[PDB]
Amino acid sequence: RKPKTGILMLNMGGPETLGDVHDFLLRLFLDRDLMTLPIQNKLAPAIAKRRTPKIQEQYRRIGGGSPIKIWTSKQGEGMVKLLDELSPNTAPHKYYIGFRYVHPLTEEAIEEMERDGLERAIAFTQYPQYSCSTTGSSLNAIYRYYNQVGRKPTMKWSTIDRWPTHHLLIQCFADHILKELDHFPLEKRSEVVILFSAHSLPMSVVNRGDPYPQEVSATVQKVMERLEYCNPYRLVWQSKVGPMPWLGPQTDESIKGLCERGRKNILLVPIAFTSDHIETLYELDIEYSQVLAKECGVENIRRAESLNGNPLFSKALADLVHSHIQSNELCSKQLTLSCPLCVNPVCRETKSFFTSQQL
Amino acid sequence: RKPKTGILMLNMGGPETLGDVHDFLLRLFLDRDLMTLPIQNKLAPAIAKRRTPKIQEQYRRIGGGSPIKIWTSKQGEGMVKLLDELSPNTAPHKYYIGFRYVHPLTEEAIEEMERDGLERAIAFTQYPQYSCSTTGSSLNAIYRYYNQVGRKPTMKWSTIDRWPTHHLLIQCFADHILKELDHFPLEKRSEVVILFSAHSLPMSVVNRGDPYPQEVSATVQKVMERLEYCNPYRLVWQSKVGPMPWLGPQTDESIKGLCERGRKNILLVPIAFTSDHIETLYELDIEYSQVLAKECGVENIRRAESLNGNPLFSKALADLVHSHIQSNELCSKQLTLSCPLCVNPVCRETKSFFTSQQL
Ligand code: HEM
Ligand code: HEM
Ligand SMILES: C[C@H](CCC(=O)O)[C@H]1CC[C@H]2[C@@H]3[C@H](O)C[C@@H]4C[C@H](O)CC[C@]4(C)[C@H]3C[C@H](O)[C@]12C
Ligand SMILES: C[C@H](CCC(=O)O)[C@H]1CC[C@H]2[C@@H]3[C@H](O)C[C@@H]4C[C@H](O)CC[C@]4(C)[C@H]3C[C@H](O)[C@]12C
Ligand SMILES: C[C@H](CCC(=O)O)[C@H]1CC[C@H]2[C@@H]3[C@H](O)C[C@@H]4C[C@H](O)CC[C@]4(C)[C@H]3C[C@H](O)[C@]12C
Ligand SMILES: C[C@H](CCC(=O)O)[C@H]1CC[C@H]2[C@@H]3[C@H](O)C[C@@H]4C[C@H](O)CC[C@]4(C)[C@H]3C[C@H](O)[C@]12C
Ligand code: FES
Ligand code: FES
Repeated sequence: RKPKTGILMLNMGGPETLGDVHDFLLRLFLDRDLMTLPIQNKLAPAIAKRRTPKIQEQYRRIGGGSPIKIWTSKQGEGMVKLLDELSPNTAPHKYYIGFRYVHPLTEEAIEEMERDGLERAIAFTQYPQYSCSTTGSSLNAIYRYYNQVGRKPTMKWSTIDRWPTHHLLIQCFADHILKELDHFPLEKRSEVVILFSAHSLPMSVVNRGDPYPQEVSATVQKVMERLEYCNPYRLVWQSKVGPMPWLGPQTDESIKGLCERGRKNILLVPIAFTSDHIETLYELDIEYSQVLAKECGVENIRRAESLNGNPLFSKALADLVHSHIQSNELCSKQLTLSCPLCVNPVCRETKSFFTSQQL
Repeated sequence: RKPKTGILMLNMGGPETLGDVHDFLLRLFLDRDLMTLPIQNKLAPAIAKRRTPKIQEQYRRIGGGSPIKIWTSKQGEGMVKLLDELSPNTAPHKYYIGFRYVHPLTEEAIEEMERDGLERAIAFTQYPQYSCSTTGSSLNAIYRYYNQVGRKPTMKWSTIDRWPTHHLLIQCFADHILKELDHFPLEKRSEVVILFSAHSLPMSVVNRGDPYPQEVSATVQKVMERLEYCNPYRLVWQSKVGPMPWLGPQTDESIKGLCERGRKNILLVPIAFTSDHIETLYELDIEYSQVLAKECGVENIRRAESLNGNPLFSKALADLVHSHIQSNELCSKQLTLSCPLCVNPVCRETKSFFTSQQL
């Protein structure tokens, strides 16, 4: 009987096939909510065509592309089935995928949401921890959309802008870690170092007051608390790109460092991006890993699987949307506060957009 | 009857009067566990001699010195009181103050503990969040003492090396925040920005894998959690000393940035050091205060009071020692893992010292 409440699942998206790498990078380097460059409209196209090969090669190393679209759709379907039974008064619920750099683009999703004449629209970020470069950018695109077209929303908007410590999210992480620990030799289970690895941020972003580092750190603590501190751990940062300073310890140097110090069993945990993505140097480069073994004698380096399709995850997503609906919140209290050194005038416009929504 | 169980309260200490500033700084710049300098025994004395004036001036700005000794004794007394009732089997309990850079020095306390013929010693750090530069140095001192004294412990040791999320520590923080929120105008109370301010670390220490940032971030989340996210917040880092890069955002830069962006009511929270200490630029310099208020219109900048003498705090300390005793742990799981890029050979020796303890 026609969709009443829409759930816009926000994420950066990812190249479906190596053939999509170029336009993925193009939009990424063009995103001013993510980064600002001189003559950006001219430089973005250049940087894209340039790194495309290097990035296609990395995706080939992981299967030939990103499975984010499929995974997100599967979780989206599962979330809906639960919501339709959990919240009959807001049903039927329908999910929309809003990727930032690839189709379905955020704008394309909003446009479709408007045409379906939904009553309520929920901007639901798929990043548990908040960064102005990920969730912030996705939220800004929504504000940018209506402002671009030059007209007001025909729907009631609200947002779930962060959920770093949602109990079911923490349970899923704990479950996957225990599962992977089972794959290490029984005699070494106790010695396994749990290395939580999240994507790093440039120090310039960290220093302007980005919320991300603190929230990822919160997720980590909740997870270890659930696991009753069964193993030692560290929160490290990966995939750092460029010569500029990024928040460390770097994941690669940390793995090597740990091996040089006798820790031969390591469990990497994707603590800040719920879908499979590009792995680290010691996981992909046979040369680097072999040397590490010859010199330090590394025994086991495993990675916990992504929350990809765990049914308990869809339940996590449905639980979040449900609670949100019951609370009547328009956004978290944290969104009402911009970075201390924020220099993007769109940010607060986006904030007002959500806090000023009807209902 | 004689002291059965001894509780060694570890901290860096602080100059009791302006006259004690020099040797405080001398012992600090000489600390290898906190700082590694070339020909350190040569440069330390010089640095101390040169910084004394500036540091004496800072302490004068806050009353003439540090109240850490008095406060730690009072808390220690209260802790012992509660312990003799809570843990009859390990009673009588006696607390010893072990400061790193001032009397009573860590070594003096150990030496006295030995003479008291205790049946069990507990190295209890007063820093709830672990850093190799704070708790690590104090623990390494215990190992360095027995090692340099060329003798073995006559007591069975164990350590409470961290407690970033202890439920009563969190309750004390929330109580002090609510209490301070009451000092702002009722109409503006919901507009107050809670700025958790912790002492920063050099980026070189952060990148080596220091545990501190993630643990401080955990304390913050637990506190806001208890406060049910009543106000927006940010975790910033203060007193970064020197020209080298330290973890930001800086407290001074954030306060200014915030004011320039409309946030006129700010509540500073001493989230990582439980005793009064040097305040920030906008709390001391009258000139910066004026400039800021003139071109930003700051309305209220308040600092929550240090957990200094809150009885619930003494209760927190006793609750910790009690659980620690019943758990029979020798140290936390986290202490068994060194920084992935640790280059201090003593660290690993200190670890073995505690994990190898009898019982
Ligand atoms: C302002 C901070 C950030 C900047 C400047 C940034 C930049 C970039 C760039 C340039 C790429 C393209 C890859 C390349 O060309 O080498 C990329 C990819 C990516 N970024 Fe970020 N990023 C930031 C923060 C984040 C955060 C917080 C996350 C976490 C969820 C993240 C997740 C990703 C993912 C998942 C990819 C796809 C690559 C992969 O699978 O590893 N990024 N980022
Ligand atoms: C490894 C990194 C650190 C370095 C290099 C460092 C260095 C210093 C120095 C040189 C001083 C003397 C004052 C000055 O010359 O400016 C000082 C004082 C002090 N430090 Fe640190 N420190 C570090 C980490 C920390 C941490 C993590 C804490 C947190 C508990 C801390 C708490 C203090 C306190 C409470 C004082 C007394 C002065 C004040 O109130 O600011 N320091 N530190
Ligand atoms: C000058 C600008 C930084 C401006 C600023 O910080 O205020 C920096 C950041 C991005 C840099 C560009 C990107 O790194 C992409 C290219 C990298 C090449 O090695 C040089 C040209 C190249 C096009 C760089 C030119 C210049 O160093 C840029 C444009
Ligand atoms: C890694 C990439 C260059 C890739 C390449 O040359 O092949 C460079 C070029 C543009 C750079 C970004 C832009 O200079 C804009 C930002 C500048 C800040 O000082 C750091 C973050 C910041 C977001 C930079 C991160 C990183 O250094 C980037 C993304
Ligand atoms: C060279 C050494 C760093 C060595 C290293 O990183 O391997 C650095 C760190 C501490 C520095 C010293 C400290 O900053 C104290 C002094 C600061 C003055 O501005 C220069 C001399 C001065 C004495 C510095 C000399 C030199 O730059 C030092 C000694
Ligand atoms: C803060 C102080 C300068 C104070 C002043 O000029 O008033 C400077 C001079 C010596 C510096 C220290 C020395 O350079 C030795 C270390 C160098 C590392 O890169 C950072 C930590 C490190 C321990 C430095 C901390 C801080 O930058 C110090 C202590
Ligand atoms: S960059 Fe964080 S609020 Fe604008
Ligand atoms: S410096 Fe952290 S364990 Fe040695």
